[PDB]
Parts: sequence; C-alpha cells; structure tokens
Amino acid sequence: EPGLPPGPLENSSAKLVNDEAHPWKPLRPGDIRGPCPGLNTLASHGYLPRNGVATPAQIINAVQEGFNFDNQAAIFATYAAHLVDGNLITDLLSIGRKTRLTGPDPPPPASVGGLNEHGTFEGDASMTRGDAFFGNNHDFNETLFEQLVDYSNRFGGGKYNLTVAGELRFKRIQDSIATNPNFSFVDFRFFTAYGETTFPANLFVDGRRDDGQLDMDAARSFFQFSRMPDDFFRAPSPRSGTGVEVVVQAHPMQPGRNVGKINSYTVDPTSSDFSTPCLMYEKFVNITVKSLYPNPTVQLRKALNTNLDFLFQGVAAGCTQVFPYGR
Ligand code: HEM
Ligand SMILES: *[C@@H]1O[C@H](CO)[C@@H](O)[C@H](O)[C@H]1NC(C)=O
Ligand SMILES: *[C@@H]1O[C@H](CO)[C@@H](O)[C@H](O)[C@H]1NC(C)=O
Ligand SMILES: *[C@@H]1O[C@H](CO)[C@@H](O)[C@H](O)[C@H]1NC(C)=O
Ligand SMILES: *[C@@H]1O[C@H](CO)[C@@H](O)[C@H](O)[C@H]1NC(C)=O
Ligand SMILES: *[C@@H]1O[C@H](CO)[C@@H](O)[C@H](O)[C@H]1NC(C)=O
Ligand SMILES: [Cl-]
Ligand SMILES: [Mg+2]
Repeated sequence: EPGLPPGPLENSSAKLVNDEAHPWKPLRPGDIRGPCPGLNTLASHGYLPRNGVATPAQIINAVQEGFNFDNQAAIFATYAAHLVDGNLITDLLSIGRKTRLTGPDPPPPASVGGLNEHGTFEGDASMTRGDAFFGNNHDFNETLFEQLVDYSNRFGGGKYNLTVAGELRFKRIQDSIATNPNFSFVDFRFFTAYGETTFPANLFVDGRRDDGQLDMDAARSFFQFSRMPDDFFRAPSPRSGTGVEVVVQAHPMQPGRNVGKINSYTVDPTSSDFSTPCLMYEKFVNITVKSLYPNPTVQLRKALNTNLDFLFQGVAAGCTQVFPYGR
C-alpha cells in the first residue's frame, strides 16, 4: 500500500515545528526517553507518542515532519532499529529502555530491548552518552556535553559545525580505545557513529538560517532537555548525513574493536566501511538480524520479511536486496 512505509513529505519547506499543536511537556511517570536526542525531542513535543513507545510509521512521519529528515534515511534507521530492538508482531518500538508496553515478547534469543539495547543500534563513542561498558548508555552526560562545548569553542568559533564534528568524533573514538576494553567500532555502528555527528549541524540548526552552525543553547536544549528552541523552524529541505565524508576524513579510521583490553584496537578486515555500504546492509540482515531471529516461527518469519522489505526501501546506495529468510 502507498504510505506504508510513509513516503516523502508532500511539502518539505521550512516551517515552524515548535508550534501550538506540539508543545514541549515534562515527562510523566513511566515516559521513556533514550539515547537519540532527535526521537526524544519528537516525543517530548508530541510528534511521537509522549510515553516513548511508537510504531515504525509514527517514527518515520515524526522525523520527516519535525526535522525534515530525508525519507530513505528515515526508513532505513527506523526499520533497522525496529528489526533489532522492536516487537515485530505488535509493531511497537521503545525509544529507550525495554518495556512490557511493547507487548508479549518473542522467544529467545530475541531481546526486544528498545533503543537502549547495546550493540544492536546503540553503540560506543557517542558524543553526549557514555559507552554501555561504563553502565549508562542512554542518559545525557554533562561532562561529555561540556567537551562538545569546548570543541565548539576551539574549532567552531563557539558553534558546533562539521569541523567541530570531525575533531570531536575522533576524540571520542580515542577515549573509548583508551578506556573501554569492549570497545566495538565496526559495521553498522561505524556508519551511525559518523553520520550522527553531522545531524546537529544539518537538523538542529533553525531552517530559516540553515548555515550548519549550531549554537550551544540549542545544542543543550536538544541533547539534555529534548526541547526545541523557541520558535524553531525545521530545515528547508529533506536531509540527514550531509557532509559525513568531511567528518570521516578529518581523522581517517579503519573499523575495528578492542579485544578485551584497553589500547588493543584491532582492525576488522571483514567489516564494512563507507566504501562498502551494500556490505553493511547485507551483514546487518544476514548476521545481526539472524542472530536475534535464527529460526523464526511462520508468523515471525512473515513479520521479519515484511520489515526487511521496508528496510531495503531505505537503502540509498546502489545495492541488491538479500533474503535471509527466503521469499
Ligand atoms: C529516524 C529514526 C531514528 C532512530 C530510530 C534513531 C535512533 C538512534 C539511536 C538508537 C542512537 C544511539 C546511537 C549512539 O549510540 O550514539 C541515535 C543517535 C543519535 N541520533 Fe538518532 N535516530 C533516528 C533519527 C534521528 C534524527 C532525525 C535525529 C535528529 C533530528 C537524530 C539525532 C541523533 C543524534 C544526535 C545521535 C547521537 C547522540 C549522541 O551521540 O550523543 N536521530 N539515534
Ligand atoms: C508549503 O509550506 C510552506 C510553509 O508552511 C508554505 O509557505 C507554502 O505555501 C506551502 N506550499 C504549498 C503548495 O502548500
Ligand atoms: C564486556 O564483554 C564481555 C564479553 O567477553 C561481556 O561478558 C561483558 O558483559 C562486557 N562487559 C560490560 C560491562 O558490558
Ligand atoms: C560522564 O562521562 C564522563 C566522561 O567520560 C565520565 O568520566 C563519567 O563517569 C560519566 N558519568 C556517568 C554518570 O557515568
Ligand atoms: C566551523 O566554524 C569555524 C569558525 O567559524 C569555521 O572556520 C569553519 O569553516 C566552520 N566549518 C564549517 C564546516 O562550517
Ligand atoms: C547474505 O545472504 C545472501 C543469500 O541469502 C548472499 O547472497 C549474500 O552474499 C550474503 N551476504 C553476506 C555479506 O553475507
Ligand atoms: Cl525525503
Ligand atoms: Mg552510544
């Protein structure tokens, strides 16, 4: 059916998104927020359900409407997250912690852990969240945010921009290598870790300006409080990871991992990287999804195949679809 998954916006102009129909509200008891400042902000303004549990279609519509996230990027991220962290039978995903609100769980080894689940979507060297190894991969960390402010002062004239992103991304990688014996920086996380550092410059900057320079009040508002600036206009066109190549090239890194000790970063020659986007997709579906759903029942297999078809619609690179559970 058309509109499943949601298609691109009919009208993708800049407009007021912090409007009277979408007020910021504080959390009620039980409301879930997680490691994504974008989704957190959409939930706290009511572009998504305010309790932080949503369907993939709700998430895709929200990121497009609220931030002008581009359609393919929205589809890929949402169905990737849903496949590994969401309930495929009830069609619900938590944007944070695991919750009974996503419905009766599937059999092990599937975890349905929400976006807080480490190593599926969420991973190491986040800008404002700590690595899961240290015990909290989802809450805003003030010390890490102050480092973002310091890098913005040093490389962005007090604003966050792609130059700042290139330097901060590398700093966070180096700090995880030095401190986290389980540091993993391969495949899907290698991709998302770099792309996410562009998002504040591309999507948190008011759309009437759209100059790639994010002020620190706005940065704190999104990253800490899940709140849009007063009178915030979304970006004037659909985008996501514009300029990711600049961030990647600031300090070229190979994908790899620490091997159970600090300072043991070992390149993984089997990992995808930005030269092999189709390999990233194929490994995600053949390996990561299969590790959660190795031998699904008929009902789960059907749900997997539908969501995998939707995932493939989000692949922006020139790739062939693969079928880990046949056709
Ligand atoms: C389209 C659906 C999306 C999903 C399911 C999603 C989910 C996630 C998840 C699970 C993370 C954790 C990655 C990590 O370990 O650092 C993350 C990172 C992030 N996402 Fe999203 N995201 C989405 C779209 C967006 C959008 C539209 C924005 C901005 C408008 C955004 C901004 C961010 C930022 C800034 C980070 C990194 C935060 C940090 O490192 O401190 N995301 N996302
Ligand atoms: C598109 O939306 C913008 C902002 O709401 C508005 O200025 C413009 O007139 C709209 N165009 C159409 C054709 O609806
Ligand atoms: C580190 O990795 C090991 C796998 O060898 C795992 O058992 C352990 O839970 C990880 N530690 C933390 C704190 O996440
Ligand atoms: C916040 O991050 C800093 C810098 O990595 C870390 O030293 C500190 O333990 C983190 N705070 C919490 C509560 O984990
Ligand atoms: C970041 O800001 C600095 C200082 O204003 C500027 O020199 C640099 O060109 C900016 N980078 C980008 C990508 O806008
Ligand atoms: C994924 O599985 C398909 C067969 O279903 C195969 O053609 C493809 O090469 C596999 N890709 C990887 C990276 O394992
Ligand atoms: Cl689009
Ligand atoms: Mg993380």
